[PDB]
Amino acid sequence: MNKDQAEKYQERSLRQKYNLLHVLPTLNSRALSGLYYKNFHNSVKRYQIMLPEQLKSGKFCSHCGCVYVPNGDSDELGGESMEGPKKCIQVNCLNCEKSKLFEW
Amino acid sequence: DRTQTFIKDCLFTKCLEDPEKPFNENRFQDTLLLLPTDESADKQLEKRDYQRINKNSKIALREYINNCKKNTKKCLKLAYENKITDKEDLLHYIEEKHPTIYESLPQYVDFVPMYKELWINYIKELLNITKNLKTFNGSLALLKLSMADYNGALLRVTKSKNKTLIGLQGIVIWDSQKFFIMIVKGNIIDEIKCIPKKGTVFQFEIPISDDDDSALRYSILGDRFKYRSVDRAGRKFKSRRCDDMLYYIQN
Amino acid sequence: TPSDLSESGSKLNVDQFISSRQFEVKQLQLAMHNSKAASSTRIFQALPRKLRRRTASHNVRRIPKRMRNRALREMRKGLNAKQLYKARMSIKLLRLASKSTSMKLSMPPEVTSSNCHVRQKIKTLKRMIKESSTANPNIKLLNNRMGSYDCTGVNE
Amino acid sequence: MLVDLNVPWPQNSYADKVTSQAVNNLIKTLSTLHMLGYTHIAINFTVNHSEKFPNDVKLLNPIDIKRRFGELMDRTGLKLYSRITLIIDDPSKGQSLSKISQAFDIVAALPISEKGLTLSTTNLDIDLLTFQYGSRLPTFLKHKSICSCVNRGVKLEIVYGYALRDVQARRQFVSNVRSVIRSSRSRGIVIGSGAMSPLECRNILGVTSLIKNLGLPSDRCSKAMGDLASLVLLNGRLRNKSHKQTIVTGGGSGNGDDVVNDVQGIDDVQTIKVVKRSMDAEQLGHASKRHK
Amino acid sequence: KKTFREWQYFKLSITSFDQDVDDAHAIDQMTWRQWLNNALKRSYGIFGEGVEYSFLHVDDKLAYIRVNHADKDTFSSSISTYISTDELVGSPLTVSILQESSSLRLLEVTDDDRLWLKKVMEEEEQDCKCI
Amino acid sequence: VRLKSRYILFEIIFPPTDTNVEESVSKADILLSHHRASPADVSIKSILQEIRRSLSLNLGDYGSAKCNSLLQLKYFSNKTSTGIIRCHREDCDLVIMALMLMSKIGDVDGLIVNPVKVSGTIKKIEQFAMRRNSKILNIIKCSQS
RNA sequence: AAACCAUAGUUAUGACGAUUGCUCUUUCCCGUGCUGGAUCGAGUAACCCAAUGGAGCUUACUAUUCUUGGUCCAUGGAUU
RNA sequence: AGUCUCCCACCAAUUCGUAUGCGGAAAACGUAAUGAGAUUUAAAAAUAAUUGUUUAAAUCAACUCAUUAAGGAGGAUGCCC
Ligand SMILES: [Mg+2]
Ligand SMILES: [Zn+2]
Repeated sequence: MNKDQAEKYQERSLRQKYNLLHVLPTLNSRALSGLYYKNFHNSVKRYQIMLPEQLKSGKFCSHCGCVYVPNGDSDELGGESMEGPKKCIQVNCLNCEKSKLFEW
Repeated sequence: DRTQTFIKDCLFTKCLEDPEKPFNENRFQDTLLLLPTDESADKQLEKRDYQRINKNSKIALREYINNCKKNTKKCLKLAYENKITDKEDLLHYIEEKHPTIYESLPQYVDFVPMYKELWINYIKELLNITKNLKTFNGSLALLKLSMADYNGALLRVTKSKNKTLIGLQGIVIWDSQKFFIMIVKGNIIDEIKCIPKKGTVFQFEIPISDDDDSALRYSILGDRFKYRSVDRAGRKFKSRRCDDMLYYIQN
Repeated sequence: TPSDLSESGSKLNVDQFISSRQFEVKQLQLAMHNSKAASSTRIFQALPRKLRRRTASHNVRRIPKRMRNRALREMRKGLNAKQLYKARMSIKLLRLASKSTSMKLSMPPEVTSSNCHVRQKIKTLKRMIKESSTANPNIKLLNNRMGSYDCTGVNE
Repeated sequence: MLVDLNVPWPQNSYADKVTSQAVNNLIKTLSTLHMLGYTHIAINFTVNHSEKFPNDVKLLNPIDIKRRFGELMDRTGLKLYSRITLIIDDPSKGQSLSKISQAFDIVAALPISEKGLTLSTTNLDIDLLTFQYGSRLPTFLKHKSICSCVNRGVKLEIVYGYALRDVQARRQFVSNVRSVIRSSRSRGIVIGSGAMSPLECRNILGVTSLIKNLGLPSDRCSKAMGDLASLVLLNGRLRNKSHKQTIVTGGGSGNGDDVVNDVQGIDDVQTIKVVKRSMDAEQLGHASKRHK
Repeated sequence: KKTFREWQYFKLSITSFDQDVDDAHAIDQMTWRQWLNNALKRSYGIFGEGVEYSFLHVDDKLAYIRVNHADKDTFSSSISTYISTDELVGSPLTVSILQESSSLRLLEVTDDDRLWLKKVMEEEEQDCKCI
Repeated sequence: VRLKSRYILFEIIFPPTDTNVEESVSKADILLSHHRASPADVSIKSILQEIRRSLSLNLGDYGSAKCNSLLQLKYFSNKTSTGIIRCHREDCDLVIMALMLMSKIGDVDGLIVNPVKVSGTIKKIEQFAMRRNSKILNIIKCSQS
């Protein structure tokens, strides 16, 4: 395998994985969400390339693995509620009933 | 070192019966050894998060499979009792008369157009399917396909040890290690198909319609699809026996 | 000297070992056999299979995992009746890990009895056992040093 | 199903040019084999390992299955495969099997020495191990090596067609075949006929009688000629055409278009298979329900 | 309460791949016997020559030879080995074993030579079982 | 799975074929007149060649090829005319029949080849040969009286 | 200078003949059925072989190249 | 069969004086109840022995590791009663 064609194959595979991690089932089906999340992370671990922390912070859920999304393609919302602080800022979802809170 | 050797030869001709053997079979050691024989915190956090997400997703997939398997049976029995053959009729009927049982059933009509095209475009750009077909490379394309990802792919069972598994087409939702998960449709069939890989032959066709109507005829083999590299290369392969493939030639 | 030093250990050379000592071997053979020393036949007989044995390994032994784990427990770390047996097994495991070679080879590195302070623990647990209200003259007093008493049941 | 994998080609070195009489005799013997009855025939091309191999690809295969054999097959009705036997005696440095294995289909060996035999059994990626039944055996064949090689792949080949050559050769042929059958535990045995003319060919029953007189049972002979021959053909076809047994470019819809069976359809200058669209997403999954 | 194998039939046929020579040169019944004796003597010694066999229904390159059940292997191994050289034709001849039978039930044509052979062996089979 | 060998012990006996000389009728006299001696022109490659010729002449081509794979003369001396030939366990009867069918030597006529003991080991063959040699001396000592 | 000792003992366990039993298939019978009976046949395998004795573990075996018991949120057909 | 382990002399004790889940003289030995784990791990892989494939990675099944000392008495709960 040539290195120039291997790099391109790598970016193509990463693009395809992130694209499949999006549209209908990774949003709706929490099972497939977690599955494709695990697959993408096992694929990025094998290449040993660091991931951008800016997105790594608020990337996905930790209980099921759906994209944290509040309310050209009308889709499902990931996060149903996002309160103020009320003591401290938190975010909740629909797919499961757990919530993740961060401190200012 | 002739004399002491001759003396120990005369020494062996007393104990042993053939004195010249230990030197030829190398049984007289010249030497004998005398020695007693002799930024971490976020890493932990993300590893725990990934382990938890994996452990949850496994149970979620299991429960989804169980729910689908029960709902297919229930809806099929209700349809058979309900005097209903068509799918467009049963779907609307269970919509108006069974609200909850409809949120669990899947909708293949939306499972086709998203998955098929997003996989076809990716495979077309990966294998470099161009308007012209004079820029191909067979071995390199085979290596890429062995390294390629098959999540969200359409595969057809063309040959199998069981005479009933053949001819099944479906789009996969997850790639397991022993079983193969797809979804099939009929007039009233919406079965989630779990098919064994030990002794089956699959195939996938890529449509090419630049000017003419052409398609590539590719195929995979489950028996040896378990010991392949994933997403990369550089893994020591072993010749297994190349003998348990008799069903391929038999029929 | 028939032996030599090395970077690894001390090795023995058979060649000089028997070449230097030849007249002694001749004298021994003439002292053992007087009429058959000049002859050349087979004198010594093969070993009987009944007396033949088998060869073991060159290692010491392998400790069980349970005893090793309990030794690790004890080394790293009014009284009820079970706390008596606990302390007794604790001193037994300390003595084992101290003397036993297999346990030592199964112990983790950078761990010795001095750092673990076995002696003070032994003393404290022996103080506990002597506080455990032992009734020695109720057990019995025997006659010899090796355990040998009489087990005779009259009408029972 | 009968397979004959040892049809010799009238050429040993690339310096030779084959005349028309030899290819006509080969045509006659192929027609003879088709007359009485046969299913698969793979011709052999023997060459030596010591001399330099030409640095070409489109000149390494002097068989031309498409031009003459492709012209006769539509009238005959069978398929032909190209096989090469590497006769290796000493471990010389000339070794470029990565090209010959990919250009040919089946690669066999003919060792003369013990070191060459060991290296071909362990490291050399080959398909069949043939011994010189004309000459004597190199040394005493052991059991464990042959059994581990059979479990690992490569099997032994017995050439009963050589015994029809000379008078003194039959004794050495039998002395080698009996030793091979005794040392191979009668597991990995494939039989072939090394005849250069249709005059030394026989029927399946004659082969069965000869082999059962040699010492191997008849049912095992039929089993090895039926399934062990198809499997050793499939091995050499898939290791070259496909990848290391993971992805195959051949798709068997029914029971006739198989990677070893379908030879005129599958392209060879490349590995593509241009077929019209027969699988879309709107068709019913259940084949019993799917109707056109 | 069993059956004793008297002999076994063997369907032989001289198969030479030259019609220009086959239509010209003729083959009679003594040629077959001479070829058999020569094959036995070239492949074996007296052991092969002492094989009991007869000739039944000799035709143009077609013959039926009965060989004892004890030396069926010795017969079938020498048949598939020898090739005639300079016996009666400049073109070498070889024989191909069509089929074998041990119960006299075999199918070629609608002739009656098989029928009278079966007559004789019927009045002899009942005789051998009765005696 | 295991190479099974089988050795054959054979002896050369010369019958007193002489009708002009009357003979004594007893045990040891005929034992001595039958075990007189072997001629000078006697060797191992000369007996192996003769038995190979006889085997090829009586059995045939394949019959000699199957037996000549492990056909060797291990021990033989012309002083007593006792030889030990190695062969396989499958073709042992063929080798015995060839020894029986031995007509004559190329230069020496009027001799018989007698197979005495056959077994799959050389130790028991040597033991039986020693027993036979010891038994031979008994009738000799008895008749010398 | 021997300790020499095996209900195989030092790489021997050979040559065939006969009888019973087991698997499936071919047919008959009483009462559906029976570890039912009787013919017409095939098969009785594969892995492999001791060299002083015993126990534990792992690894090879049984596809017209003998068999047996159970299990399966494996699929295929039918009834409720 | 196998480059695996151990017994085939004792030692009121520098001699594994080891009452440690059960059986066992020992075993790099069999099995039982619970919890967890997957080059992101205690440790198996894509930078002592054995095996062609050589644990798992929907659920089950299989491997590894981490705990549960023997006997008698009192109270509570569940089953026939
Ligand atoms: Mg052994
Ligand atoms: Zn969630």
